Amino acid sequence: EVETFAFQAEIAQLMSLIINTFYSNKEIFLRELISNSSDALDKIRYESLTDPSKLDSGKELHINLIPNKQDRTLTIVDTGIGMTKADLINNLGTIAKSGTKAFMEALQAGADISMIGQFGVGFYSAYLVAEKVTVITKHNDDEQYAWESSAGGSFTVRTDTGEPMGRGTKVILHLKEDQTEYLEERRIKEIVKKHSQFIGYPITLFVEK
Ligand SMILES: NC(=S)Nc1ccc(F)c(Cl)c1
Repeated sequence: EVETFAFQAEIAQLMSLIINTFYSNKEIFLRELISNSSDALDKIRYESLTDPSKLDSGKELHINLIPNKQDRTLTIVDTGIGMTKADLINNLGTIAKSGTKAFMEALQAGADISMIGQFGVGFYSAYLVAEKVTVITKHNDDEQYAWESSAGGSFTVRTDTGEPMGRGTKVILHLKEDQTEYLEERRIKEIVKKHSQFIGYPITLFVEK
């Protein structure tokens, strides 16, 4: 049972700008997604200080990057706090409503796309390299959910029937045909070292077989 929702007007406007604007420095998408994973890990880590049972769904706090050349997908897995259904449908879109508006004003005052993280809406930079984004997420207080969008102004949410993750968020980037360089091992390593060297959680790059 799949529910279809319309993006908020400002968010849909940002996604169209991110997809249609000529901008060559696309690698920053990884910095933003990794930074988002780091925030989610900070959150579950801080909650576990006063409530250790919040880690019963998984003690390890890490970030995995999983390129897949046959499916042309790049997956970023974190064991962070995860997202509830209300987050996927309401709360995150409400918070991003104002950050998108501010980011758009700045883009006309001289700012460029690489500053998107300063407005809390870095997640949508995924559409620099992806034609479709799938998010599998599990929060301690909710069921496992699957969020998906190919832009166009709508997204879908459904309960995920696949493999249980215990706790965290899986971001699956279905890459555009011309962005397969982000599936190469030495390219991902160069980007992580350049932009995410100081992330305070272990980042593991799965090599393919
Ligand atoms: N940084 C932001 S606004 N992230 C975000 C918003 C809505 C979503 F459904 C997902 Cl998966 C992520």
